[PDB]
Amino acid sequence: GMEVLDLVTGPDSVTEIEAFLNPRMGQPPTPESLTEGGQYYGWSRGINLATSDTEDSPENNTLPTWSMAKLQLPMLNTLQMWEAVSVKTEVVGSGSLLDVHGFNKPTDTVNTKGISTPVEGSQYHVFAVGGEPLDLQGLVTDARTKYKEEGVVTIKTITKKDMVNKDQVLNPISKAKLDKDGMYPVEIWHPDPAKNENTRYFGNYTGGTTTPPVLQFTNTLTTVLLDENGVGPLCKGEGLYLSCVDIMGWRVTRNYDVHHWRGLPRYFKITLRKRWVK
Amino acid sequence: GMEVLDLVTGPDSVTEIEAFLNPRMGQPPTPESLTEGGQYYGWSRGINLATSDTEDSPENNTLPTWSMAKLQLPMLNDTLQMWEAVSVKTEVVGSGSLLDVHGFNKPTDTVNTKGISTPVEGSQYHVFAVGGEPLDLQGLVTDARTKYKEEGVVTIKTITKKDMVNKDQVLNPISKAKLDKDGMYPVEIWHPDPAKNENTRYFGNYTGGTTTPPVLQFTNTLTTVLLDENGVGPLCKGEGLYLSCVDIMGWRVTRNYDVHHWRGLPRYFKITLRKRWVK
Amino acid sequence: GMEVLDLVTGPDSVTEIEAFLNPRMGQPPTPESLTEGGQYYGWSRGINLATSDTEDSPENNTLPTWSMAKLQLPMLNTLQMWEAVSVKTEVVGSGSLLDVHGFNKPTDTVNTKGISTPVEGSQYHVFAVGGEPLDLQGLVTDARTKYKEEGVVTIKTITKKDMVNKDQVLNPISKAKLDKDGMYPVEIWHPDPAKNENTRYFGNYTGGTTTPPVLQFTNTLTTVLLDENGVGPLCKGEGLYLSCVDIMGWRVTRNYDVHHWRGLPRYFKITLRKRWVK
Amino acid sequence: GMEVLDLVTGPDSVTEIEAFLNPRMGQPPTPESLTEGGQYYGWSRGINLATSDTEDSPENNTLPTWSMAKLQLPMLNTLQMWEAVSVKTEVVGSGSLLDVHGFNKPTDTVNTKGISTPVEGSQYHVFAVGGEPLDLQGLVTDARTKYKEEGVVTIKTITKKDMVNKDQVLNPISKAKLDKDGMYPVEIWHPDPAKNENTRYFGNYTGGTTTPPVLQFTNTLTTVLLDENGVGPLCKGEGLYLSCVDIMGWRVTRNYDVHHWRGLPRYFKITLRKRWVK
Amino acid sequence: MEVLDLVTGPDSVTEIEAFLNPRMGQPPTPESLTEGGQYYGWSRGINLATSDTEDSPENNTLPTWSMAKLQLPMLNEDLTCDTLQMWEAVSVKTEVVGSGSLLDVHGFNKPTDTVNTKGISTPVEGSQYHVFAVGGEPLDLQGLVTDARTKYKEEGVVTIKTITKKDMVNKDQVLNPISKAKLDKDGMYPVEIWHPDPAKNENTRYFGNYTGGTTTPPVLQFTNTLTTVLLDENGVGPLCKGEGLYLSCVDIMGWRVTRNYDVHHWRGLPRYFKITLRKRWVK
Repeated sequence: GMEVLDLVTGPDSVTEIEAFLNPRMGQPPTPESLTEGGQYYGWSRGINLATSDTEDSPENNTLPTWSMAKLQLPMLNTLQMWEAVSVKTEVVGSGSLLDVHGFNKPTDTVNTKGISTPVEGSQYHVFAVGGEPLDLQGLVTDARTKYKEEGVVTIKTITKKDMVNKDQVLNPISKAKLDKDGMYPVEIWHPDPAKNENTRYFGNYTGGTTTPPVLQFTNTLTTVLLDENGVGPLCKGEGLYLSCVDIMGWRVTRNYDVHHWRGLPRYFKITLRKRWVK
Repeated sequence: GMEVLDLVTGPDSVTEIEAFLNPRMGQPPTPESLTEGGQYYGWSRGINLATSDTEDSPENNTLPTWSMAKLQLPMLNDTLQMWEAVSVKTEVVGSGSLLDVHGFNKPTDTVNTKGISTPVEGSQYHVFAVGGEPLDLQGLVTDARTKYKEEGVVTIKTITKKDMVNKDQVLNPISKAKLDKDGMYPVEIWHPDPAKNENTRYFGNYTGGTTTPPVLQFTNTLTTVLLDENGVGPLCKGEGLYLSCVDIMGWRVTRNYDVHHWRGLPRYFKITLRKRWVK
Repeated sequence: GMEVLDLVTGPDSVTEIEAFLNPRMGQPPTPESLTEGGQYYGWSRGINLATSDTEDSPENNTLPTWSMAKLQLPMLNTLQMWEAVSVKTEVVGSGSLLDVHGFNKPTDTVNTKGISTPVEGSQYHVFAVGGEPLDLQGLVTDARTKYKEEGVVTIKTITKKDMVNKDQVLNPISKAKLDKDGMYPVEIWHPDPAKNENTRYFGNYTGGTTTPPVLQFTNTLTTVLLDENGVGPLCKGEGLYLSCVDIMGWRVTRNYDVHHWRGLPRYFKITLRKRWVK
Repeated sequence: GMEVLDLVTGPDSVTEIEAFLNPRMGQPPTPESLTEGGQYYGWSRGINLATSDTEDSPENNTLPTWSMAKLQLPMLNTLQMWEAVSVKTEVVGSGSLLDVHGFNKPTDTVNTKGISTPVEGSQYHVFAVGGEPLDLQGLVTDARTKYKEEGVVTIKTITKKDMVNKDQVLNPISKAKLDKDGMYPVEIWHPDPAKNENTRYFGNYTGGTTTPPVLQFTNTLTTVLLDENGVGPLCKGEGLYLSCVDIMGWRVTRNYDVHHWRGLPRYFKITLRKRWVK
Repeated sequence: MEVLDLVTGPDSVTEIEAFLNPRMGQPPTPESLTEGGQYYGWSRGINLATSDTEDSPENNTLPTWSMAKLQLPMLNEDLTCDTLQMWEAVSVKTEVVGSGSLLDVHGFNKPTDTVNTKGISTPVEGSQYHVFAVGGEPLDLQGLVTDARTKYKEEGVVTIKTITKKDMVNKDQVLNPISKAKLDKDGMYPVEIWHPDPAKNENTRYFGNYTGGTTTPPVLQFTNTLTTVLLDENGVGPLCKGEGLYLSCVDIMGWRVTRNYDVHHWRGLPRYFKITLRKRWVK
């Protein structure tokens, strides 16, 4: 159904669905143990640095990846399709960053006093709602970065060849789809503006090392998903795709300034309506 | 109860109510004595730091908590009526007090112990809500290993009767509560729950950092509309109106080992309500 | 007249009045001599600090206070009242902060070179227009602060009793009216949102120690004073009240980092119309 | 032309005029030689500081002044007058601040390495369009400042008397008109909000010492000059007055941190229409 | 040229897309990641003046304008016809792609813990410059420099001297109307020299912003939901002369800083354009 017709009316013609996507900062959800690694859930493991200009081998659990979920919608089948009309979305838990009583690098390092330095630095917030996987365009800081072959999907996973210098700019060969949760690094894979005809995405980036994190939250804000012609994302095979990443910055430890990324979960409440298509 | 009909007209069909909620930064309102602890009212007590990666036990009087009040509305009740909250004028009062730079805080010139008394700076957090039932809360913490006190505060373990788990550092749907007591629910634990709160409107913002300048605006000319996309405001169950807030401006820092004290300010609410026919 | 009726028409039914309010930062307008203290006019005197946690005695001339003026309107008397419809207001003189050639603490303290550090830090801008004095609510940093009994109006002035711990939050007992220029400290007295039914006020605060000052100015911006029912402040006994404070930050001297508050004057042009009342 | 009537229609009833105003930061346009001082054109000369609290004698070529031009409109003469309807204005050249390869104070002063520090600090942008000279109100940081008598127009030029302490706040005696380019210091002379009935002005100030400069530029933005009654500035004797100042901050040299103000030129394109007047 | 009605019928509206890669200083070739290709997307190390009178920046340290000319379908069989058709640019969706890549703080840049050579690899920070333009002819440029004494290379960059055949004059540090050019070549016009000319560009829309400083956090937004309208105050978009559509941009994110003498390299990001065009009758 490529030709969009009238809205469907009658019993059950509109539905609301909700979901939360937890962040994928590097430590997986398991093991759950708060001694054996689970204490880092919601965070990355300690960022490991390159050893030379030609030896940059980041560990998978130090690389934040995209969150995604595919939600199955009520069975439907001139055919009908589910059309995503609007979304209320919220990043939850910023108040938790008011914990300045922990064991991070303290504000008075001479005397080991003050407060536990709160999360600060680079921030990245993107969400998307669509009727098929988010289309991704690869672009990296360094085409020489030696990403692991297993456990992450990177440009080489797709091309079966090493990255080239064009991958540090826009190389149309380096494309993928966001089809797995916690696998696609956000430092590699960006929303592709040349595709995503059936997805809406919204992103912002704020960089720096000690930048104050900023966040707003309210249950009163609706994001309209209709395009310029009044048509929202159309859900292929009754599948709805949610994608996001919400990085708040890093915490810094008392030992060699080890940094850990902090991510927060995102709530989605999507309103959908049935649409006649041909 | 559930089905929303026409607006009620006639004598006393609209009312305005006002309240102020004082901040709950850690030191309680009593003792009142300015030498026995009352001098910290409006502030937290000095923030105490973890002693290791596995030993983090913050004292309750160092943890800002939610402010809340339940206000009783005029009695009501062929068919039923409910009070509907239409709009609110809200204001955080007292930012001018932060222009006191003549006190005994850590001074700006630490070479000569001179300059000015460093004003309140750092992390800031402002949330308010108005609803017809308690604000629904979702728990989420920095560290599921934090040893919150088991007395005098409501934490995740209070609700679940079990220790926190690693999922409590992200979204764990088991870890939920209702904001039903003033000065009891820490803001570093309990967040507005976007999966509930159908009958409350909430508005929040967070700005982090350690030395960030505090910013605030105030005017008596701004109205916040509380009507939803269908033109319906919060409906007050059992004629109860719930106000919730927290307004953290940052910390002051003392001259002794950089002890930080949170500063909070009071929030004014003036709520306009109308009677609604319901079925 | 509590009941508001129709607008009055005919000759001289609309009037426009203008005024400027000079800042009240601590040094009075006199003595005028530029060697006897007049050189500090527009500024506070050097901020003096507490000597202990229990001994905080700020000098009056170090405390910025509210500016205010009561303007008399044309005689009038179903009666008529003057109704304030709108105001054009502007803070004048921000360009003067571009003087970085004076004798302030220099930007290179190592060598005593560079430029004279410009005014920076905490900023506070409030104005109000009303038909009666601005209603004030007291709230202080420290209820133990030992304000002078003479020369400033403080909480103790009103209550005849020492401040209490509730005065560090909202204590409804601690209220006053802005009825005198250069007397009510801005670190004590705030617009009262529980009153001021017949006044409109607009305030903003930006804190910190070295924060860059920011200001906009134009003669093209009108502030509407009408409430949600289309009614502006009604001038009791044909008196119009103007209130403000405009703090730009501090300058810092070359001697023990002594700080002086800087304030700027505010212009008001108020449009008023006659209103029938009963 | 006190009473404003209908718009004039017919051939040549609307006109557009354009101009650029170069900045007046302190070094005059001549000498042109890049070894005789011409290399400082667009900049001030090195800011010279006071030698004590009572000895502040800034050199004229260290003080940015207002730019202005009077443009002659087509001859006209119930009479007709030119009415300025709107202006498109832009500050040109912010990209030049991306030169970080010069000999300014370097970013690493420990090793004398890094990049040439770009222009930073206090910024001031004002423009005005009017039918007569911009009305100015004097206000200074320090009434004791010993401005040169020749080569700048200062408060003493107007009053024939030394500045008074009231000149540090609003002194209504201290007024002038912007009638000469490169002569009225911006640290003294501000748009007068109590006059300028026939001019629109728009100003902003951002202070500090190392503040990042910010600028936007586009050819798609129109500033409407009509007042609340739908009347723009009326050009007396067919003269159109343009006034501006656009300070981007300072560069800092490698010798004693000497600062030089940087200004940029401003483009104006003004649309005017003929108006019947009586 | 007099602008008449919109043309209707099959194929009267079209959308075209393009990406422009940044031109920060290292050219796209050599492609080898050991011979210079590893710097593509970046400048080479910024080299500094050696005195107040000796400022000779290398070409590969100077970011230049990106541009592309797109050729649209021919509309007019006979240009002597009284009424003709032109392509009119109505709107553009534009996006700067790849800000997420700046979240790589695991490389070999100057580290944040300089005592121990630990912490994180300092991310890109500092001065930022974002400009894009869409027009029916080349972007008109106005020259203006920091220093008229700067000794730009004569070969490899188009500078004021390239145009005038004479050394820069002191007026080139402000607005000198003699110092004008057109953006007619990609990767050649330095952005520290050449600015959109507000006195021309009647048939182009440009949008620019500058944020300065040395350690300023970079900020960027991106969405596929934002349309930039290109119609002027009369409802007319850029009209494509000889069916040529010109895209111009620069998108500087700041610098990375190396572990060797704090050497800085500019970082740029590519820009996507999707332009909606419609046929317009003209005479």
